[PDB]
Parts: sequence; C-alpha cells; structure tokens
Amino acid sequence: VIRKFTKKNVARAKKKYTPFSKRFKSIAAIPDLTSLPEFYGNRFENKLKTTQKHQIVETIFSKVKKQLNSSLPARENEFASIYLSAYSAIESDSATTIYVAGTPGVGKTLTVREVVKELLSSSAQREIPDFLYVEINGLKMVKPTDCYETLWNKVSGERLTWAASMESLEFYFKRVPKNKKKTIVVLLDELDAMVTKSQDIMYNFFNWTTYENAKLIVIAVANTMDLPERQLGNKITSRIGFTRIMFTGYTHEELKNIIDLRLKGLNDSFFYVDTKTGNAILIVRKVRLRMSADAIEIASRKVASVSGDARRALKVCKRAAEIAEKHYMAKHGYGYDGVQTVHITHVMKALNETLNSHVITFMTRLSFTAKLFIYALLNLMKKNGSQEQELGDIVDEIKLLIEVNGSNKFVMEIAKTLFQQGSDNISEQLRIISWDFVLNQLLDAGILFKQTMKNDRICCVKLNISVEEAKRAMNEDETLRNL
Amino acid sequence: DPGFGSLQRRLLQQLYGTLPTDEKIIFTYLQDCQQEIDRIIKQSIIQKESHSVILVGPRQSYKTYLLDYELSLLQQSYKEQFITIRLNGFIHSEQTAINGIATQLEQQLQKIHTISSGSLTEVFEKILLLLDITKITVVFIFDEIDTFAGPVRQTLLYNLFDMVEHSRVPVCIFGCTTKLNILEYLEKRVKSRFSQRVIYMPQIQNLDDMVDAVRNLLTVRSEISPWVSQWNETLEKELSDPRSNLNRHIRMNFETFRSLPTLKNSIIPLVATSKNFGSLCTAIKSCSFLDIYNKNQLSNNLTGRLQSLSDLELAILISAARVALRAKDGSFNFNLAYAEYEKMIKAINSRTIKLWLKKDVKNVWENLVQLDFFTEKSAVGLRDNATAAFYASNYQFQGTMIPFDLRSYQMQIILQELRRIIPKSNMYYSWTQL
Amino acid sequence: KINIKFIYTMLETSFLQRYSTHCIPTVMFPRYNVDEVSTILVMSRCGELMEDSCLRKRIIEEDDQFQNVAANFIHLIVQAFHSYTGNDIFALNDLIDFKWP
Ligand SMILES: Nc1ncnc2c1ncn2[C@@H]1O[C@H](COP(=O)(O)OP(=O)(O)OP(=O)(O)O)[C@@H](O)[C@H]1O
Ligand SMILES: Nc1ncnc2c1ncn2[C@@H]1O[C@H](COP(=O)(O)OP(=O)(O)OP(=O)(O)O)[C@@H](O)[C@H]1O
Ligand SMILES: [Mg+2]
Ligand SMILES: [Mg+2]
Repeated sequence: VIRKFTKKNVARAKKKYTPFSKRFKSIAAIPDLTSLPEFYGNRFENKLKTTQKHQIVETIFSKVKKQLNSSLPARENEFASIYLSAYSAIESDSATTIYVAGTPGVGKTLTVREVVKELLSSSAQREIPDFLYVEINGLKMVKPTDCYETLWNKVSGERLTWAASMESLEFYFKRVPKNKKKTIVVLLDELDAMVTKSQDIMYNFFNWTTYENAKLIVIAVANTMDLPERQLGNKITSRIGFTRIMFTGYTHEELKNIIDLRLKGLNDSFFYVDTKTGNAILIVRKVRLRMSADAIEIASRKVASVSGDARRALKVCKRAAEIAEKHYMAKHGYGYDGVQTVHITHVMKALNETLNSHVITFMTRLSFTAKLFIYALLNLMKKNGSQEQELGDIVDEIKLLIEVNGSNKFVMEIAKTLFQQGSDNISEQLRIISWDFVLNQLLDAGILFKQTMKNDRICCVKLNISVEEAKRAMNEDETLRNL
Repeated sequence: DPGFGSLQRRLLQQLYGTLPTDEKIIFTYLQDCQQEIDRIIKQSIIQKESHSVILVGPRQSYKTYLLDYELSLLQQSYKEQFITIRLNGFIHSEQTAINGIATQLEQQLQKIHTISSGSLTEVFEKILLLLDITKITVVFIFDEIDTFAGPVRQTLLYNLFDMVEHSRVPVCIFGCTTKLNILEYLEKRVKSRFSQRVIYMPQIQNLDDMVDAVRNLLTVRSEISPWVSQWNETLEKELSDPRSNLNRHIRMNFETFRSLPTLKNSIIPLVATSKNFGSLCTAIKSCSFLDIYNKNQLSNNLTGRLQSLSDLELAILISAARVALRAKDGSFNFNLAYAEYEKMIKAINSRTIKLWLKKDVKNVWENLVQLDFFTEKSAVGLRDNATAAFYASNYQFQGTMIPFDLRSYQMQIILQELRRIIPKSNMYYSWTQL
Repeated sequence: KINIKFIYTMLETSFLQRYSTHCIPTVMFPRYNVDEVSTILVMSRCGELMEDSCLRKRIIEEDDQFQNVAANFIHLIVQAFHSYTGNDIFALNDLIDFKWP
C-alpha cells in the first residue's frame, strides 16, 4: 500500500497492557505478595572501566578538594519530625503523606535519605516491619506519567504502560488486604515537576495515602511551602494536609560546622610531600595544611546572606582551594602525571568572580563601530526617551555624529575607513563598514534586542542591559567622551 | 614552481588552522585563557575530577578551536582515559539530545574497547543507570547551551549538572554560548548544581595583538620550501613598517571588525591567486587584492544595487521615495508612485523621455520589490523559528488578496539617501530634494 | 576519509546579513551592466537564432551575414527594452523569443 507519510523511527517498549486487577480470579485468589519472587525487588558499570598506565600526582590540596565535594549536623528537628512520622506510620501499618519544602541545597533530599536509611536499619533489627523504598524524581522522568510506570515496576516487577500501571496501583492500594502486603515508602522528589494541567497524577499519589489498605508513605519534597495553594486544587491540598515541614536556609554558624565537618581530619594536619613530584601522603617534607577560620567564617556569612545553600559554601571553599593549588603548582612546576594555607585572599577571589560582571569590560573592548552604535543609541534615548529606537534613526544619528565632529583628528581619520573602507574605488556607503557585523554581534551578546521586522529602517532596537553600565562603558572610551 | 607550491599550500594550511597538533598556532592574547582550559581538561581526564564550566564569548572567538586543540592534545597521550560526547543546541532538541548522548556513548565505548535501544524513556533510564585500574572520564561539549537553558524546564541541564555533582563517574561538561548573562538563564536548582565556573573568552585589546596574530598566521616555522626565509623576511618587513599597506588593512579591521577570521577570509584568496613567489611578494606589499575583495563584499548592498538600476527603475524608485516622504506613515502604493512619476515626466519634458504606460511599469515595480527596495507594510518577513513560520504558512495575508496597485509598501532607502548617492550629472537628480 | 563541504547560493542580501558574525567566506555576484548583458545575450542567442527554422525558410521564400542580422536584432531589442527589463537576462530572452519570428 502507498502511505501518505511514514514513521520509520518508532521505538516501542515491551510493556504489557493488562492491569493487576485481572491477574487473579478473585480478591481471595491473590496470594501473599511478600512471598512472591518478583514483588518488592526480589549491569552497565564495567563499560566505564579501564587500566591505569600512570601514577596520578595528588597534591596536598587535592584531598581538601575531594573532601569538599557534594559526594547531619544542622538538621536535628527536621530529621526527628520526619523520622517520627514515618516510624509511627510504618509500625502501626497506616498510610500518610509528609510534606517537605525549601530552597535549593538546604539538605532536603539528604535528610529524607538519612531518615530512610535509619528506618531500614530499624527494620533490619525487627523493630518495625519490612518496607520497600522507592525514589521518584520528577525531573528524571521523560514523561510525567512514567512515574506510574516506575512505581508499579518497583512494586510488582512487571513492565506495563502508564494507564495500566495506574489502574494496577489503584487496585493494589485499595483492594489488596494488609496481611498480603508490604509497606511502601515513596519519595516524590521535585514535586513541582510532576504537576500537570489536569493534576491527575498529584491527586492519585496523594489520594492513595487516604486508603485504609494502602500501607503507603509518600514523602513529597517541594521547593515552595505554598505549592498546593498556588498550583493545586482544594481536593489535593486537603489530602496533603496542614502539617508542612519547612527547611530554612542555613545560618552562617551551621555552614561553618558543615565545612569543619568535611575538614575535621584534614585541617591542621601534617602531610609527607615529595618535592620531586608533588604527591602528598596524609599521616620528603612535613608540611602542615591549614584553612583559616576567618576565611571559612566570611565565606559562610556571605553564603548565608545570599541563600543559606550548602552547595554554594562547599563550592566556594573548593574554588578557594583550587586557586591556592593553582598558584602552588605554578610556583613549584609540579604537573599532573612548610605550612600550606588556603587564605582569606583565595576565599575573597572565589567570592568575587561570581559577583564580577563582564558586561562593562566586554563593551569597553569592542571596536569603534560597535561603541559608536551604542553611543548613538544612548544619544537617541536621551533625545526622545522612547527606550526603543528605530535602526534608521540610529543610522542617521551615526551619520550626524560623523559630520558634526568632522574637525576631530580621530574622526577625520576614521571617516574614509567608515564609509569607503580606505579605498577610492569603493563608493560612499549608506551603512558604515561592519554595520551588520556589530549589529549581529550585539544581538548574540544579549546586549541588544531587535524586533522581528523585515523593513531595516523602521525595525526597532532596545537595550537589554542596564543603561548606566552602558554609559559607564561609553565614558571609559577616550574618543566618545570627548564628543 | 614546486617550491612556491609547497610554500603556498603551507600558508593556506596555516590560515585554515589544519596544521598537525604540535605545530598548532595559539595567539598570545588567547594563551592565558587556553591554559585555564588546559587545567580543567587535565583535572578531568587525568586526575578524574568532575568539572562544569561555561565558555562565554562571541562567535568566531575560538571557543571550539581551543576546546578541539585541548582534546587533540589529550588524545595523543591519554586516549584510553576519556570519551567525548558532542551536543549542539541548534541541531539537538530536548528529545534528540538523549538519543544523541546514547548513540555517541555506544560509538565511543566501542571505539575504546545497547544503551540507545528502545523507547526514549528506556534510553534515558539507561543513560541515568550508566552515568548516575581507573574510571573513564566522559567529556561533554555542549555548544549553544543557552538554547537548553529555557524558561520552561531545564531537564537535561539538571541531570547533567547532577552527574557532575553526585555521580561517581568523572564527568567534564564544557558549555559554550554567546550570552553574556548566561547565569541568569539557569533555573534555581540548575544554578545551585552548577559550579558557577564561567570563563569569559578574551578579546583583542590593542593593535599589536592583531599584528602578532597575523605574524603567527603567516610566518612559516618549518623548512618546507626554498622560499621560506625570503617570505619570512618580506612578511617581517611589511609588518615592521607602520606605513605599509598590510598594517593599514590590519588597522582598518581593528577599528571596524576587530576580527581575525574576517581578515583571514580576505588573506586566503590573496595567497591562493598568486602564481609565483614574486607575485605573492608584490601582492603582500601592495594589498590591492584586499581592496578588490572589499569592493566585492559591498557590491550587492543598497548602494551597489542602486547603480545597477535602469533609468525607468530609478525614476519609479525616486517617485515612490518622495511619495513616502510626503506620507505621514511612509506608506505608498503603485498608483501614487505612478502619479508622481507622470508629474515628473511632464515637468521634465516641459523644459524627450518616453513616458511608459502603467501596464509596463508593473514589471519595473515587481523588479523593485524583488530587489528589496520596497517592503510590504508591517510585514514580519522571515520568522525566527520553524513553528512560527509554519503558523504563518497556514494563514492568507490581506496583502495577497487585494489587487497589486493598492498594496501598501515602505521604502528600504529614503529620498535623502537617494540624494546622497545619486550623481549630480544624473538627469533625475533634482527630484531627490522636495 | 570523506569530508563534506557545503556550497550555498543565496539570492537576497538581508538573509546573508543575518549570518555575518559566522565569518563564512562569501563570493558576491553583482548585477551585470547593459554592455555585459548585451554581450551575454549575443554570445548565448545568436547561434540559436541564426539556425532558426523561420530564417532558413525565409531565405528560400524570398552565415556571417545571418550572424550580423541576429546580433543587430539583439542590440535593437536591448536598446528598445532595456529600460523596461532592467539588467534582466531572462526577460530579454523572453522578448527576443517573442519578437524574432
Ligand atoms: N546538613 C548538611 N551536612 C552536610 N552536608 C550537607 C548538609 N546539607 C546539605 N549538605 C550538602 O549539600 C548537598 C545538597 O543537599 P540536598 O541534595 O539535600 O539539597 P536539596 O535541599 O534537596 O536541594 P535541591 O532542591 O537543589 O535538590 C548535599 O548533597 C551535601 O553534600
Ligand atoms: N577544529 C578546528 N580546527 C581548525 N580551525 C578551527 C577549528 N574550530 C574552529 N576553527 C577556526 O577557529 C576560528 C574561530 O572560530 P571558532 O569555531 O573556534 O569559534 P567559536 O567561538 O566556537 O564560535 P561559535 O560561538 O559560533 O560556535 C575560525 O576561523 C574557525 O574556522
Ligand atoms: Mg533535592
Ligand atoms: Mg563553536
């Protein structure tokens, strides 16, 4: 047959369509699912392995940088609340929802994972019954319904399509008796990412916690405390509940304790450093490593002022150690193959490059034509105050600025280059040389905005950057500030 | 002469940058940047540290050049330590980036010694399984990374920066963008997982940086030809004289374009069209081919297109321009322009030009529209993306359903510009005034 | 071993000027003037005109001389209609085809 179009790259999974409600004849026909070899969890790692032919030189700051990587001193009350709710709901065989919200990097996922680890340790001591832990991250899903595919695959071991998985989970949570079940603890991380238009997924996940036979713990980690009030309906907000756990950004003393806990064994300690290569061994010269308490304190105070984000504090300390290690390796010439201190200067330089703006020094290093464009644009904003200027007006005002300051030395040397490219055989041009080039360059830089128009004269252009930093970059130039 | 052929071929190889890796030319103003990049690669491929960094610089500012040079340097000595995944934001979408990563992972892993099989859900699950005696470093080069830092949802950036942060597989991610404020594009969690390592690519700051870059581009440092020493002497005599034609063209590029690829695109046919060594030395002393090149690059603009017009075309364009200048919104049609045209022909003939009929001026009008002298009024033109273009292709615009003599147009060149570039000896010059 | 190389042809200047910061090598083709247009028309059309069937039936109804006849016709067509066509090879070719028999 002759097709009207073709779909030649269809990749379909081997997922069955029949839900769990048709797996046995009756409710009484359902066996004990705990004594089943595929329920409740009853190969790629070696492809990224090779043989090492050299000996990596780990310098003395490499252990500091390794210990400062992201891979519970400040979360006691949050840990205790989450653990007590989960322990009470597991040991009494009930279903509940715990809500956790906070800004990035305040220890939400780490605290919930530690709670789950301690509950698994308590279930290994036969103090609470066994449970299955499932982690669903909404930003790791391709489609939002794939969470239905994930959770059911973690429960039964089957692979169904998402609608059949949703019916299977509904039948499982509602109809299967508690004597044939295991408790499930589900972490719904990045809860805002699973919010869709119809909000059926959110309703189903929080409504399964209201069923009497469910034995389901849903720990929902969010980014805002008012997500059910802003984005969800009244039905899902009623099911989530009034009790919500806020993870506040860290104060500077807790960030100080976090950084000291990552460096408890390294700070104020001695290393055997081999001066031939640079390789350092933690307990040939005996060198003491030190990072200043003033440096850690000022980085922690800065980070707690900004966000209270532990990732940022660890990254600022790691960047300071990297800067100091770069200077040390440069001054000794070591390569990769008596007191070494990472100081408050390195911490301030790590804190400054994140706060430095390149926009002004980008604009001060442009050519004369791009600066002339920006200067004429600012002149037109001063003349009429419209904040959007047509490109033809910019052309006319560039021409005006050339013919008005014609007695200037630099302008009377630049005019032949601008309008004829220094050639007698080239006619006088309506645009300057490199007009399109500097227009497109300022558009790709994000300095400029241009409307989608086909007439080149009446097309409007807007500053995307702030006006005063453009004026500062214009007054930096010698020629433009004199005319 | 085979010696001049070898010298010419080597000069073209140096201009296109296709030298072997140990002979590769790094400009001095690019050095401290590239050593910085040389640190990060060497901390990832060799010392197995995880890094995330965005290169920020304009187009043709040597981001891909320096990254490719670093990968070529590491491939010569450490070729079993790392694999390379290349993504481009124009070519890969949010769906096809996953298939691109998985396909590149399998063709790189079989090159060192399936992941991409199945539906996109299974492919992404297998990528997260693989990525979330030593380890092989995965090096991501993500060109046009601003396109994946969209306002909607930055899923791939989230997962990739989580691979940098929490995974035990050593991952190096290099993003490239022209956006100066790339950090404001990132979502809060994506920015929290990003290291805020942003390397701003260096700019040319003064003239001797460009002269030194030209000297590095054109000096031949190997004994490939009998002509090498004489060519080096000629080139150094040209670049050391501040009044030479080469320094004048380099200065003009510095004040207009400030771009070494722009200069290279002109220098390449200067070398290639030379037939012997004496012609090449004469061409580099005079640089007259650079003037011919500059004239050709401006030949199809508004100024050059005007000089190709016939007298009737120029008359219709002048009449349309003065009608548009008299209009409040700059709009005009075929009828008003024809009325102005016949008023000028009888005003000229009263003081003998054939007065062309309205049925013959239609061809002139269509030629003027096709040559981008008039644009349809309030026309958007070329759309930014394929979705808006597809939306526009299913709608019938009101300009295309009315007769052609009532369509509203606007000028691409105004009457003042027409007075500026039409010669005084032209007999329609007096009507460019009002 | 195989390296693809792209050669593009573009018509309009504004489409090309959208992509100027990419620094792609460009060769421009300016429009011909009227003398180049006339020379191209003569060298492309006089051979087909001087072995046309209408001329060969007309000379038996009533080679260099036929070449001068066709070339003078082309020059007269150019001087009559260059203002109408501009420097358009296709339009002048169509006018020559319409007016030759
Ligand atoms: N109390 C803490 N003690 C030690 N390290 C901590 C602590 N809190 C956070 N960190 C560090 O910061 C990292 C970020 O924490 P986590 O992943 O829990 O953040 P989050 O609140 O879930 O953030 P996001 O919303 O971006 O996912 C942890 O992996 C750990 O390295
Ligand atoms: N692998 C390479 N080998 C040789 N020359 C190269 C290579 N990559 C780029 N170049 C050249 O280096 C110069 C600088 O352009 P480059 O592609 O490096 O810019 P870029 O900063 O990556 O630009 P864009 O932002 O458009 O991607 C150009 O002349 C280009 O031809
Ligand atoms: Mg988290
Ligand atoms: Mg590039």
